[PDB]
Amino acid sequence: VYAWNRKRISNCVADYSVLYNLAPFFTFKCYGVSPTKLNDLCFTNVYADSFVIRGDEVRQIAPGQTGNIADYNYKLPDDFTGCVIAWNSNKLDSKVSGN
Amino acid sequence: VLTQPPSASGSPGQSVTISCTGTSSDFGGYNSVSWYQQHPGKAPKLMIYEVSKRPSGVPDRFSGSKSGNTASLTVSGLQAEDEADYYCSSYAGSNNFDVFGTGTKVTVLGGGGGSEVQLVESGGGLIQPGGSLRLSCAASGFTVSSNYMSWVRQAPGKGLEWVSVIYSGGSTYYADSVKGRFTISRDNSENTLYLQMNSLRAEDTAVYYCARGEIQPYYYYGMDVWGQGTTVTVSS
Amino acid sequence: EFRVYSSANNCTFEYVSQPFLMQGNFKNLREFVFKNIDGYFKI
Amino acid sequence: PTYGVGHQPYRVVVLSFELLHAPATVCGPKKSTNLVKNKCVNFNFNGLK
Amino acid sequence: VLTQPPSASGTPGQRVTISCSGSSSNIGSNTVNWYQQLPGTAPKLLIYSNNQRPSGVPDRFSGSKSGTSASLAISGLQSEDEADYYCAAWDDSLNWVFGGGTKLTVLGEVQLVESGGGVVQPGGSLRLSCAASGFRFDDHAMHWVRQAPGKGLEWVSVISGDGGSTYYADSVKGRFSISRDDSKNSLYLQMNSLRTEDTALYYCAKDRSYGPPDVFNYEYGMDVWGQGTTVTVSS
Repeated sequence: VYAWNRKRISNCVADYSVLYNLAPFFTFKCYGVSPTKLNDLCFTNVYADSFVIRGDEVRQIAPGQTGNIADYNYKLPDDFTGCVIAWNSNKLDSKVSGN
Repeated sequence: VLTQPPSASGSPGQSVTISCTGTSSDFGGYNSVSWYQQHPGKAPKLMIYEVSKRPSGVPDRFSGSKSGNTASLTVSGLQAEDEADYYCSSYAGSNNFDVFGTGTKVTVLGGGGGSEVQLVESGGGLIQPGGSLRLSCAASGFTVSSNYMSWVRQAPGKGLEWVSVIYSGGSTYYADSVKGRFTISRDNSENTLYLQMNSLRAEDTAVYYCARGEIQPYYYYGMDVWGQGTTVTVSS
Repeated sequence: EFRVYSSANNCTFEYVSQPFLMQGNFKNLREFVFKNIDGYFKI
Repeated sequence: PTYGVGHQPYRVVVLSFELLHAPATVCGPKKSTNLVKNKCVNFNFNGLK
Repeated sequence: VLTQPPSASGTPGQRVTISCSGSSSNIGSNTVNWYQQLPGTAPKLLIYSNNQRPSGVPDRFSGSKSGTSASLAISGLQSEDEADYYCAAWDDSLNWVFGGGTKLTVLGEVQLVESGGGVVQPGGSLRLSCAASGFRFDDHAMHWVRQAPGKGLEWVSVISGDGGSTYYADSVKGRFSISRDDSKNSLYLQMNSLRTEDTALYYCAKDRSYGPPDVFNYEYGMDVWGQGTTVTVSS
């Protein structure tokens, strides 16, 4: 959350329908438009920003909200037209050795 | 709502080993269960914050291991003369107040923070029901504008509960008891930080405590310093 | 080599095209017309 | 690993969009069609309606 | 609001297609859930998230979300598939809209039992109890899905597994109080302002998510139902 990627992806056919079968996601809320109509909207470049938070903090990621992570590590203004895709990864990112 | 024994007086200092059950989980996230020793008169004093690594204080109370689903604070062999109340903290979920427990009478016998930073209050004697009274905890030592402080009230007989939590500069969360009728307003960033009553509902008669550190997400903060409270004494 | 530039930043665009854009008296004359169209560079 | 849901590692990824004064690149899936024989039909080849 | 065929038909051997139409505010931004209920017994989950199926549900059912509507398909139906089909969707206005039911008739282990019904005096009411047996109540959310005798189903209230923010319906808001306790698996729902229009079963539905079904718009579902009591106030 303090060092999150800012992948600037462009020059491709963004097929959001494929993302519904890549990984078992648990959240596909898109604030901007509908995913069906998103496949017909052109864009210059998409900024992919990924991080890892707890479950009870997933609700804190919103276009404008207070919280321990919402305003201290990553904040979204009231113009975010993307999605808040998130998923649990408690299969390979948790070992009993000291995290 | 937690589960704590009403009282504990049999076998003083030999098999007391008070704890706080009623968790039925793994203490949420960060396993930090604190223990507060509320004493009549002066403000309470911190005893232990984690399961181990007791702070600078009495060394005859340690080994607060988490057995089953409750932190069993080993208190045996401490002493045989004390009149206070032990409160445990748990349920570290996000935005969940009332993390304290019920009143546990741990008096082993029954019968038989001052100059650290600062200790000031407003002295609300004979508070008129309603209006707007401001209470401050001006600290000439630690910064009253950068650390994470809190406000906790307690009434005669009833236990403590989270009443106000304020972060560094971007959070003004209120407890579920007020549900909106309480508005926190920060004073000058270099003088003090006060509160506001905002038309109480005859339920704010409890005495207040402005703590320099959080309760459930408690951090070391060098030392835990509290301050004496004042009686509201509403006349509704 | 890397002697052309001396620093880097957030490059907002990069093309990965593979094909390069390039006798006694038989030389080679090559010309390239460029414009300043806002849409494309028109190489 | 021996915990419950709610305090587990959850990977959250956002995809911010932007539309500046530059030609767009990531439009989306270009749904094509088949090839019909000689017949009076509509054509939308590369936008040529 | 969701549009669904009230009572369709079909012939054995071939396949049918039950559809559920909805606006982009509920279906276009979330996932449709298809529930199957046999006449007489408690309902059960059929299709969740429109892509996966429970372990008990075989491959005889399939669902698609092409566009803003959901489409069901039952390849090779039989007499055992004669049940009621309900569509459910969480709208972005903090509500859970259910379907009406599809009479697809063709003429050729943890218990979640709850109780606390009984006829009472109109105006007031009593508490609604619920219980289970070792199912990790802290890591699961609970719903109140009542069903009137002969009518369809509708969502009343929902409490998350954390025990914090809970949601109520558009008609039961304010006069209802849902909460839990630190004791064994239980759920306390107190009702107020009884208007005699509450003759239903009040299914104490078990879920699989942790938080409220407003942030997790792709994992929210509903686990095995439970035998509910028949509360008939009848004024």
